[PDB]
Amino acid sequence: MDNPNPGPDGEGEVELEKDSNVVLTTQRDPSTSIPAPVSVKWSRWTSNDVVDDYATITSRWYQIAEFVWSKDDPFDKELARLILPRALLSSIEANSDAICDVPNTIPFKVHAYWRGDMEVRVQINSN
Amino acid sequence: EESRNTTVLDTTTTLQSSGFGRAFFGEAFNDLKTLMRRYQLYGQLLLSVTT
Repeated sequence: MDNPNPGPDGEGEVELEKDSNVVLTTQRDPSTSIPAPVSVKWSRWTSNDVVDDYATITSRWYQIAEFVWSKDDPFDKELARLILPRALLSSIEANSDAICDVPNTIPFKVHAYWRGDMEVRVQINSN
Repeated sequence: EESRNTTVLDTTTTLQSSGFGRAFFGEAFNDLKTLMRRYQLYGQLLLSVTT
C-alpha cells in the first residue's frame, strides 16, 4: 500500500464511459445519486404508433451547460437551474442553430412524445 | 351490411388493454348493466295540496 510511482504516463488510473461515439473520461470516482429506480417502458398503454429509441444517436453525451464558478459567488447561490429535457434543446438553440443540426435531438424535431431516463455528469475542473 | 369490415388498413401496433379500467382503477366498466344500477334522479316535486 501507498507506493507512489508517477511516470511520463501519469500516476493514476483513468476510467472511461463510452457511448455511441462519445467517450468522456474522469480521473475521479463519481458521486452517484439516483433519486428513483429505473422506469418501465410504458409505450404499451398509450401508443399504437411506431415507437423506437434512437440509441445510436440519442444516447450520446452532449454538453448543455458550462459556467464559471468564481469565489465571488456567495454561499447560498444558484449556479445553473437546468430544466433537463428542455436544456438539451435550449442549449442548442443558445448555440444559434436549429434542433435538427445536432444528432442527439433530431427525434425531438420529428416525434411528438418522449419517455426516457437521463444520465447527467456534472464535471468540475477545480484545482 | 352494417358491421361489415372490408379492408382494414391498419397502421397501429398492439395497445395494451386495461380491462376497461380494471388495470388502473381496480374496476371494469365493460358491463353497462352495472352502471345502470347506480341510482339516478327519477323525479323531483313539491308537495302541493289542493283539496
